[PDB]
Amino acid sequence: SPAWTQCQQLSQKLCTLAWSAHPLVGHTNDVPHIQCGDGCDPQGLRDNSQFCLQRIHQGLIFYEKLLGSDIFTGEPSLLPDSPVGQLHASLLGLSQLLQPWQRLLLRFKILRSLQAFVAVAARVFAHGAATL
Amino acid sequence: LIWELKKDVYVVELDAPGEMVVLTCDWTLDQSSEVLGSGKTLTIQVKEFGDAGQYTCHHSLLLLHKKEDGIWSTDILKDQNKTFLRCEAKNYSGRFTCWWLTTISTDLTFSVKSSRGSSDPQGVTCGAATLSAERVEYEYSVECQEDSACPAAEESLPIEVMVDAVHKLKYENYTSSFFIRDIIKPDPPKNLQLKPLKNSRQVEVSWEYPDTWSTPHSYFSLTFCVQVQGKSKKKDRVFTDKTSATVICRKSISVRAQDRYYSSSWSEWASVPC
Amino acid sequence: TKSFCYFGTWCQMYG
Ligand SMILES: *[C@@H]1O[C@H](CO)[C@@H](O[C@@H]2O[C@H](CO)[C@@H](O)[C@H](O)[C@H]2NC(C)=O)[C@H](O)[C@H]1NC(C)=O
Repeated sequence: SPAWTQCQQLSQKLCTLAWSAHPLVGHTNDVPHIQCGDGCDPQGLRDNSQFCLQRIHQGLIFYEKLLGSDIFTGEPSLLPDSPVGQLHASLLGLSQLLQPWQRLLLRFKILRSLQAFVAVAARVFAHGAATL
Repeated sequence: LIWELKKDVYVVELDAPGEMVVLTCDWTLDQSSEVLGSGKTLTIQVKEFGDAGQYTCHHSLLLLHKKEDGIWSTDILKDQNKTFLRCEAKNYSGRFTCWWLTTISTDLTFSVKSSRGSSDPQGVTCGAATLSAERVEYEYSVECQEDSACPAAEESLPIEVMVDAVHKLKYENYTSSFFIRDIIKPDPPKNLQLKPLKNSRQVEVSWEYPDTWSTPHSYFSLTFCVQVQGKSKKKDRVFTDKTSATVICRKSISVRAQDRYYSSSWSEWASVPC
Repeated sequence: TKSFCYFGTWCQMYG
């Protein structure tokens, strides 16, 4: 099975990194979500965790490609001291362990969405470490 | 135009020119015996609240959805910007509560409907809106539950809350959109104990997860903030995933909770004096 | 927008 605690440590770090990249509280789905039937719930994890992890991997690869795209590598350019840079590296790191300007509004949408995805994945790996 | 709200109840939308309304009998208004018209149907020019009410042939309620300067009326509910509905969830069960405020005491009716998504909406069952508090201002509250909830999933369609507000002959409606995860506020930590350590100022603080919080805790984890604070306003905060911490007691300890993996709302503080 | 410590896990690690 995967390195549960290393995934636990990394997925948790993704949560704090996704937070710092967008520390904003409040309130056409073109990203993969960890849906109800992707088997990432406590029961689905015991029964068959490989299914859940193949979904986490799909989503991780997806956000890597979004973060390395013109949305983030375009005007207005990111600061060098950016959490988004760290965040891109971390998504790649976890996926490897598994095996009015338009661009501004898009970053917010993707990072807010990313925050929801990484929170479920972080919970998966924390439970996995504690029970597998 | 006009539309049905409930059987024999109609909403007349208006912006004095007035809207012509044709009332078909299956005529007098409210209490009065004064006959206002002859014929199976009745043409009324609805321009004001006086031209509204229960019209009866020899049986039919008309409520108004007024519009001043091209913007629907929002008088019934007071703004808690343009936030008339406030919603919260204690966990990820699909169960939530919504609250609103008013200055009105009587002849008030609230209908509450909810769903997940707008196109092919998934069922959410709401209960009755009931008066829950009075302050020196009336507070009403409703409890909704997602029919086929999935606590662990990453929500992509928001829950939609719709509240019909009727004060006498004034009709208004309110709406709220949210993901459960965005309206999460855990209950406070429970059984907050303090253990003084022999010949020392440090105490072992211990508490438990709240009873209403999502299970298992090993999956739905919380982060706790342990705080030591004196009488007058330093900040002595510690953050932990453990259900205990050791702190320095002088001559108050507070603990609050937030979801460990997503920055939702902080809980109310649980406290114990030093 | 909030302070980074607003997210307790962030504060636990980086505060
Ligand atoms: C909230 O109020 C609006 C405005 O009165 C309602 O919109 C009308 O609804 C009827 C029935 O669905 C339609 O035939 C009309 O075309 C709508 N009017 C406009 C101006 O579009 C709306 O239905 C209400 N919402 C709820 C939850 O009842």
